[PDB]
Amino acid sequence: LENKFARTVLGDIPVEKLGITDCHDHFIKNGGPEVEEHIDFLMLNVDASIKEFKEFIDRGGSTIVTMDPPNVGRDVLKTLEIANAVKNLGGNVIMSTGFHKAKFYDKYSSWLAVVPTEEIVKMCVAEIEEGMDEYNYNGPVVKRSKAKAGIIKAGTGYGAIDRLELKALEVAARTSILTGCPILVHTQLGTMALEVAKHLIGFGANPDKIQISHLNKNPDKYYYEKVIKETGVTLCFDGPDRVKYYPDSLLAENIKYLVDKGLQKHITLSLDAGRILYQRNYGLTKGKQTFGLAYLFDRFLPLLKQVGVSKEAIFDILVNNPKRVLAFDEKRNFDPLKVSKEVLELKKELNLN
Repeated sequence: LENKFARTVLGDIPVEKLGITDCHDHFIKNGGPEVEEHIDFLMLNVDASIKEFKEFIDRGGSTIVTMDPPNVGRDVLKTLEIANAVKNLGGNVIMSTGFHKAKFYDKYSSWLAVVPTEEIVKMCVAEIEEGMDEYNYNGPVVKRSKAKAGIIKAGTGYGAIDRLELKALEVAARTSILTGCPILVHTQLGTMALEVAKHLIGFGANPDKIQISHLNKNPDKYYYEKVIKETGVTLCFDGPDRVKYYPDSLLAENIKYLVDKGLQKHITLSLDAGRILYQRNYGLTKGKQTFGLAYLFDRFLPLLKQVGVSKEAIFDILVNNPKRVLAFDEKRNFDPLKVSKEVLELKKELNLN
């Protein structure tokens, strides 16, 4: 037997326990830069989150990966309350270390800008292998939870990879290489996905460990296919019930295209419900009827069957693919001399060395 594990906030589990997995979601977003953009990004209700998680499990789901990097909204303590409330129902929660896109960090004075890459990797490795900081790397005082992170995030901005984002991708790659952890990268409007994949692989990261999210905001089925085929990474889509970007139908038809091209093993799904009105129970706390996690099962997955995606492809998308991409690799040494020439050259051009 393979005997691979994933790292949840409650401990390492066999990847076979992951079950149906929402690969990019949120429950608690406790302040941070996002809240500056809009009050709706503030999400602080443990009871509402647990109720929403229970509706997810009620429909057949088991695992949620809450992708909040330490400095952008993450709350270890509250998320651990949620995890503990569902564990005996088969619920699992994986949390993240790492960084969001550069726009969320002060480019002059943030620790991302200023602290040498190597010291940052040590802090990310520590969240994966010792415990996440309950103060979320907000400052010089650290108080580690017994809960560990099970994945590392990075993010890129619109139509461009910033020099600090390339630095954060190097952090993600190195941490992943050293700990075996998986990586998920947020792209802005689904831009630069091909390049994000190329650079992470150029640093030495294993493409089987890599998800790139938000491609649904660049609804280009040819590009999706190009990314999967040239790099081997996995695309994590959100998009259901985000009509202000694109209708559900477009994502379903693009997925159907990829499945028809034989690429069903390279697709994961998520709701990325990272605003307060994007969950049903939260919506209720604001006096509103809204959709949340149940909608994946009640509405989106049936639309997928309707446009011609098989139940077997869906089983890969919800179960087999997460079981592959969230599994820890064996630990490796990081060798800076094996970094690809294309990456080294780009670091030089971006004044990163």
